Amino acid sequence: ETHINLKVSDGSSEIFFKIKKTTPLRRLMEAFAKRQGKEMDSLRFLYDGIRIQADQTPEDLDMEDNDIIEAHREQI
Repeated sequence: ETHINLKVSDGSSEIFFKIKKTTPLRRLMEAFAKRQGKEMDSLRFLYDGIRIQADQTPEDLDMEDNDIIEAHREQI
């Protein structure tokens, strides 16, 4: 899609790296799951507090250029 940087934020899981693709939804999908996913104890995908994202839209990534989302915890 586009060459931009990605930044996954979470409780204690915070990783920042550059990627050759804006698509965050797909990015964080692994990225975040690459840092926190290790514990697979967090399955809360949101941006603020309404299961939202930054550029989770394939129509936004094509435009905007900034992959960043939050991965909260959700496993009782």
